[PDB]
Amino acid sequence: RVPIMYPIGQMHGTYILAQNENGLYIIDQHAAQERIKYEYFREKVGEVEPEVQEMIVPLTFHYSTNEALIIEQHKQELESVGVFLESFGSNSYIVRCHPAWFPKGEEAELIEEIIQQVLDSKNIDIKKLREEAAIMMSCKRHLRNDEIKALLDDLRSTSDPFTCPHGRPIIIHHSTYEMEKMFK
Amino acid sequence: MDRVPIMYPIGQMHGTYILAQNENGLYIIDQHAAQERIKYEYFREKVGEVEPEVQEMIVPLTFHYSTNEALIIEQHKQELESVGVFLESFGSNSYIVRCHPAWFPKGEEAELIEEIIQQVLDSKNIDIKKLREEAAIMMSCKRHLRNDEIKALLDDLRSTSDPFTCPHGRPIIIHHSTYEMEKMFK
Ligand SMILES: [Zn+2]
Ligand SMILES: [Zn+2]
Ligand SMILES: [Zn+2]
Ligand SMILES: [Zn+2]
Repeated sequence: RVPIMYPIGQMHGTYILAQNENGLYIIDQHAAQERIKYEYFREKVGEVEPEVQEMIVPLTFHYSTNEALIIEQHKQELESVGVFLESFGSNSYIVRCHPAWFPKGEEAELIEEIIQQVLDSKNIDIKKLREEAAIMMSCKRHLRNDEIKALLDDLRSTSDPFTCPHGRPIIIHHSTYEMEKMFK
Repeated sequence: MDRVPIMYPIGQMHGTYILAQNENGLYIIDQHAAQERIKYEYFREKVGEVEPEVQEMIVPLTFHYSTNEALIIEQHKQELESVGVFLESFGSNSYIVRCHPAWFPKGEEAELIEEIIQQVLDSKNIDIKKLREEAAIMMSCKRHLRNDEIKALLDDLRSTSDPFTCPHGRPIIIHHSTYEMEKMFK
């Protein structure tokens, strides 16, 4: 957590500069937006029955006898993250629909990316898959002052305003104390 | 040394720090330390000048001393001369100050003149070079800035001999290069 951050400005269209009583905050815009998107998708994937949307271009996949074994093992886990596989023929599946909240235009690559995660873990439970899926979903010109403000406000009210879902810094903070030291 | 490239303002915080940037990255600036450096070189130039525009005072200043101080003060009457302190002796060990350089920090013209004098009285035996410096420093130390003010400050800091360090040895500028920032955010 962190108190209200007041915008100073932005630079190179990459970083936001802000301040409050605790000192100075340098904020990576992109990282901040991953974190904010994550808090959203992590909730969405936790829903038992999400609004569903029928695709326009349905997808097909095909797997080795072994990959299909793993996929049948993880039916419930895959469906719980929004991947609705229907097997037609041998080791082949169609995807006919998905949650309405999947990131538009990247459903195809998301579904295949999630399915690939399961094939790699070989044995994975729902909680871990939900985390992984939401991380994947989260990473699917200069900002206006109103845009900087919404961003600082949204970031502040997430679970971890300091670190992106991939574990990288969102915020470099120079405290009042640290700046006093820096300069004396 | 390498001359810092032009800096562009982002903003300020707490009436204490200036935020700036250019292609090279981010600059965090102690605005007071910056103002010191600027003013220091300005006054260090003036006090090194040969003939300054002098300004008479409405009410001259009076200074009384002992047989020691009046002794020292009368020895350095060319060193306090160039430093801007003009002591006219009328009685025994007694001086009046009619005038002083027009570029003397207003309001505290007297406060300063005494400090320059004090410095002399303290070091006891002190040469031109040291006094000259000490005087410049005293004049430079003698609210939230807008981006226009911030800009003017950045340009002036650039033109100095040492934009990174104040006359007291403390850092003026903390620089994060674009590469170093990318490293910090991995
Ligand atoms: Zn990303
Ligand atoms: Zn990330
Ligand atoms: Zn000062
Ligand atoms: Zn200083």
